[PDB]
Amino acid sequence: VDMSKVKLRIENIVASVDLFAQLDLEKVLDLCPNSKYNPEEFPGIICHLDDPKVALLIFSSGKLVVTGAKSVQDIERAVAKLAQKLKSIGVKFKRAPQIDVQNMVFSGDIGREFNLDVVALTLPNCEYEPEQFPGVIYRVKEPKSVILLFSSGKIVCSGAKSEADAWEAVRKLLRELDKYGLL
Amino acid sequence: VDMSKVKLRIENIVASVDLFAQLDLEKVLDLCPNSKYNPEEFPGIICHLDDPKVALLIFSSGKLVVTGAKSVQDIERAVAKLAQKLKSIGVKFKRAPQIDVQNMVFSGDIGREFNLDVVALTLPNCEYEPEQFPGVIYRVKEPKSVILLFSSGKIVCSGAKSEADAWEAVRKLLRELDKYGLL
Repeated sequence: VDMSKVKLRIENIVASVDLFAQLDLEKVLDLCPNSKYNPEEFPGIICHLDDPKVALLIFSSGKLVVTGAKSVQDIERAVAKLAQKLKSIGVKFKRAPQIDVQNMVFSGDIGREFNLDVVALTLPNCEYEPEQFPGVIYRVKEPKSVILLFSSGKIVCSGAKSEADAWEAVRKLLRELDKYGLL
Repeated sequence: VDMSKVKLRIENIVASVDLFAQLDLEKVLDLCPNSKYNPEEFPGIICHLDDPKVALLIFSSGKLVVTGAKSVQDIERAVAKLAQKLKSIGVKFKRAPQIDVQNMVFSGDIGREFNLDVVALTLPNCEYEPEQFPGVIYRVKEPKSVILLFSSGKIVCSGAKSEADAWEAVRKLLRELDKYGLL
């Protein structure tokens, strides 16, 4: 495999956060501009931070989800800025926030165009039903991740909680494509 | 609303073709510049034409699948190219080849980054399972198409069989995003 043209760029990081502090979403709403709380729509509230541009799915449990983050820094700055705002309304947290990367999505380009039908016909563990979903879905077992391969050669890797794992996932795909004379 | 920043480019056109003449794939194989033929796994010959660079999945029924085409011209030429090759091996064709565009995949960009978690919580009907598949799936009923939206704003429209329908699909996606204040 010629990794030289393979690019992978973090597109998004979603982190599961635990503030360890039950929250009164009705109050939390105050901290979130234009945020609305409709429990019959979504049990939490979508808190939009402008800096970093992130949206937090804040739950009453104090557990939240940092979404729309481009970096681990966004997540950190977000959880912090949030907890700041929370104390600014009287929240005292039982513990330190348990921040965990839930998922990372990397968009990429493996370097070359592919005939998805051929890849799908050739490649053993891949899914391909273009009408229903564009691209060839390649699910990696280790690490658990999924690569969406497009005929353009652009790929989108998700499921991985680290860039290294994403890269390995991409490496495994290329390896598999290679193994099946698809590169 | 604003289609000025929406870029859509054909990525693939797949056509179903019925040469209406039974093909002896054993003989057909020599017609292919390159072919993958493993009858045991896949019944059709994976016929790689250099020009157009397209792969025809040639079945003995005379039905083909033109894959990896980026234009209707490619499709047309590949089918005529195969047809002529088949003629050169005594394949006579009673009927006119029936070529039907089965799918077009357009890659694109709607010119706005998105928070798919929010989009997904917000859009009335889209699919979003990032650990299972990257991007948000937005299915259009009319025209029946599927747009996969990425946080980058990059989209991949599939299912349409017309570029106009793809654009209209993308338009519907946008009109929807707009309706939900996601634009």
